Amino acid sequence: NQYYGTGRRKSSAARVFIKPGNGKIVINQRSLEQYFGRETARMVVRQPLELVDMVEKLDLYITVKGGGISGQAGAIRHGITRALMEYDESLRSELRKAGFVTRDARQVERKKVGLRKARRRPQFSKR
Amino acid sequence: GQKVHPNGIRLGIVKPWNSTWFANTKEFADNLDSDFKVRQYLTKELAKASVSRIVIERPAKSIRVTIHTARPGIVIGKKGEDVEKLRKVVADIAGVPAQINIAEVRKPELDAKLVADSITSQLERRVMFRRAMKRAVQNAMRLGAKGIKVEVSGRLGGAEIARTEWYREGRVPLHTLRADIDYNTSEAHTTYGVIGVKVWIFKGEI
Amino acid sequence: RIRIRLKAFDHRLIDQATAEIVETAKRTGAQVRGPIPLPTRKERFTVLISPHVNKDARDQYEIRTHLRLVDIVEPTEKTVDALMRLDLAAGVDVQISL
Amino acid sequence: RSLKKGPFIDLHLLKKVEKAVESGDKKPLRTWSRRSTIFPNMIGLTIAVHNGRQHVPVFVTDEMVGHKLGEFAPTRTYR
Amino acid sequence: RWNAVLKLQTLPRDSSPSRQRNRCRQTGRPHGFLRKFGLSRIKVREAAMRGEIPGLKKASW
Amino acid sequence: PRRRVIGQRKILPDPKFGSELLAKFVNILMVDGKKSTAESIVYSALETLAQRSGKSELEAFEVALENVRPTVEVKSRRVGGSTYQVPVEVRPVRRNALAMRWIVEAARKRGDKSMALRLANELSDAAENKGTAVKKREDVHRMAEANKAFA
RNA sequence: AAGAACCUUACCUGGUCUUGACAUCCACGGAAGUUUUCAGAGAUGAGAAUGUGCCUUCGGGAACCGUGAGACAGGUGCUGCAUGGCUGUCGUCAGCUCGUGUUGUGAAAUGUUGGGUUAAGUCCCGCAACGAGCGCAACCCUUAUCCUUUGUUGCCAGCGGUCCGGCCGGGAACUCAAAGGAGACUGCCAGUGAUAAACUGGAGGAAGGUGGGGAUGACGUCAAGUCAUCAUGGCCCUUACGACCAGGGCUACACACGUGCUACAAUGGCGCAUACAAAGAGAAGCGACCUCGCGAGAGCAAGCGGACCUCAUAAAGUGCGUCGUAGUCCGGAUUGGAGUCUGCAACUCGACUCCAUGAAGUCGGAAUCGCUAGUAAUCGUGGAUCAGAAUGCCACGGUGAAUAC
Repeated sequence: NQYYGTGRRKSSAARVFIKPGNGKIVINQRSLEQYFGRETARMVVRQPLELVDMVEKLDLYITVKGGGISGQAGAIRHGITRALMEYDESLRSELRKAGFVTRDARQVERKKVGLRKARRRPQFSKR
Repeated sequence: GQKVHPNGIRLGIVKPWNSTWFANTKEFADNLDSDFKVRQYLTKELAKASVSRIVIERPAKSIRVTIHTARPGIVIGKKGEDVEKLRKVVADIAGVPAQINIAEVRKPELDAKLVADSITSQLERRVMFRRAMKRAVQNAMRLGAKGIKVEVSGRLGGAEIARTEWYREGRVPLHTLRADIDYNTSEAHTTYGVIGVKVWIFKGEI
Repeated sequence: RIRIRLKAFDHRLIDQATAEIVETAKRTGAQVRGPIPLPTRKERFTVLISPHVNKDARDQYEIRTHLRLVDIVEPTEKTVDALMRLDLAAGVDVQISL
Repeated sequence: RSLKKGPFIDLHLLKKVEKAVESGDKKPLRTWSRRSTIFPNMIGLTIAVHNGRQHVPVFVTDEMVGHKLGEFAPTRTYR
Repeated sequence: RWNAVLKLQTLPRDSSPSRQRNRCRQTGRPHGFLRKFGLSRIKVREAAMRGEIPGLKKASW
Repeated sequence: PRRRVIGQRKILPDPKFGSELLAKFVNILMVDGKKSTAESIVYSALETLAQRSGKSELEAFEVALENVRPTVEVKSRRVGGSTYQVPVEVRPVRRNALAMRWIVEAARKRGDKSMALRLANELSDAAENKGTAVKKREDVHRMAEANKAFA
């Protein structure tokens, strides 16, 4: 039956589902490849279907919103590694070595008063 | 000064706002207008009573003003009479039904605005400040304050140069975020001009 | 159906009013949805501190606007009035539409 | 040119203008307003338009339909 | 445009939204005014830190 | 820095092509956060390099880079008299860094077309070992040992 | 100064008033007020109309107006080196000090020197000092992860029903939201280290050695800045340095400099197609949709005081095609003509559209600034201010590095 995995990166919500089968990649009820998957997260999200196994053993259903390209990818990435568990999650132990059991925490740093950006400081006359 | 105000930082933490009525954007300015107006009259009448803190709060779409205090006696007088006499002219200022409850706090020398007016009144007497202020501070520790501190600012003694002079007695742990800090500025007006009176009183840690 | 959308400075306060509408409703009749949470409005200000000059440092301020939504799907019309009115709604603003 | 579907003119000055139109030209009129946009009826008539310290003598001519009173007046002195 | 109606500018010109400034309600300052309290920034700060303004607090987002 | 150590993340290997070295090269080449126009440039340059040279894919830019990797770099230093230029033996990582580093500035400086072509041309006259990258490499060997023993 | 067309605005040239623009206070007469006029640039003076009201005690009185009287009002006038209040700054730098004790004739010293250790007066051991208090630390907010409570205006897997559009039952699983909570404490182990403190490395773990950010600013320094936010000692003018009003000025221009924006292009211009956001704001508001206009925009006009509706159709990016090294299909200054928008008003002195014109610039001297990771860099969006006002400031996210021996 179904194997679920959620995940987030940069405020992008994803929802991954997994069952056995010769899966194509389904994202928001269209293919990721018909979402330009030659470019869009191109091998990036199929990371658990790289290191520990091949692609064509699991059917997959994904629904994602938010971010841009790299914004969209990491929520699906961390949901899909967690959803990789057809017979148990033993492969998380090998993916722990790779690091893809841990999503990248990082977010944009706010603007603050007196800075041009977030660490960028203005220039000032003499010294 | 360069420190943040103790009262303001602790508002979401441990110090209730001194008005607590809710309002929408349309009437928020107008409720704050009557709120800032009442406090002028309220400070003016109750000089002997001496305000601790005030809650201006929402009853049935009108106004209500719970005033805490050192001395209820001048406020109360006979029955509900001299409270009602104030509440009547507040109802005229607010333009709606106004409701007043005066609330005594025992050991009033222990609370900060209340002691500050006592110190500032002896400045109006024109006392020798160096002993007088410290004798006032010692009273709080004697009456079981955990910590207390005072600072004065100005042409003290009528001085040609401006000067400052703190004192502190007990544990007042200012950058500690859990700490309950009661703090108030007040000022005196003299023939040499205005003298600031700052007083910090520390109660507890949770 | 009949619904109450509330508004509050304190999250733990609008919490007590939406507690009171529940236990009032299942007491007097039935059929209340409790507090639907709904996203928070945050009025973020920044203003200049100094009386004069000194642009560089400013102080930021916030007013958290907590909303709640309670609906009653209640058809018991003659106990709806008993649910109505009597509440003081934890000293913070409430509006009750059909 | 600009300023949409038709310009503005000054009411108190317009009654003086009807004297200037009917009776014909006489002298520069001393007017505080600069605001009026000129149209044919002001043509051929001496007026004077303020620059913030004196009324500037404009005699009006043919193409001044394109202009306000104010335009000929210098408000800033130069070397 | 139309007839006598555009010529009705005998108004005080105190009608216009071009006219009223929105000075600080307490102090008359005509700069630093945010509309939400209707005060210039310094009396906003003086009030807010002294805990009078309801529901207002510091920000650390 | 003086005190606490720095050792950053080891970046993504390039998709399909499989070169994490060329992934680092595009990250050095990258103009103004456009990793997209960078990856667009690199494959067009790599095909035009391998097409021109007649060689295979991975070793084409690698052999071009290999000639232009010196074993030393120089540092400005002083202890006694007015400033000295002091040669020092490069880190093997920083060696491959410096070869790639001079390439992007060299590719900007060429008389050539658009960026895929001009970069492939720069790799072409480093594979042939006669252009600007070998000229930038063939400097430090002359300069060393006139100045050997300072730190 | 988070908004100089008038107003703002203080100043000038002009027009005016002097118990006044505003308070407190008396008398006397008049409802307040809604209409209209002539003369004036207007302020205004000078009019005719009309209205002639709630309490009353029949002298009235309160709401309120006009006239006159004298006590007075007024000042962004002066004095920050008379001041409060308030703020910058060195600097969130790790220091700084008092009780007693000892030591010295005494100023004072020690504590707070040592030996190690850290982000750190962080901690151990050692010590003629033991203790205390301010400080960093930590309590907080927000963010990285999980679990519980809750399921509309939000969300949609498994289910049916579908104009097969989350649309309509329904499921509330699951997302999100917001209420409440958990977890990470050097703790787990090993080694090293004066065995102690501590440190290095690894473990396990979503998060490991102050987790990241933000909030949070010691004692004190510059007789710092601020009498124009306000308050205020003292001084001065008080038929003028006050008050009211019109236009003008604050936007000038042989110049110099600061701080920003936009360029000098081919990683790019230009044309078509194609596509993911995040945070906001909104009732004298925002204003779909629909129609009309060359477009700017215009007319008619739903929905919503907002997870709903509106501004609002996020751009860089990506797919194809053109241009090919040129002052260019680069670039936009300047200037012309013809238009739209706001407002009593675009005249000195607004923004914006359309057509036309197409300077300089082909990457900037000596010198100098910023930044160590979601940062630098780069492209969009939003707000406050607001009639109309942005390349500023303030806020949010997209793409996203290099190098630190």
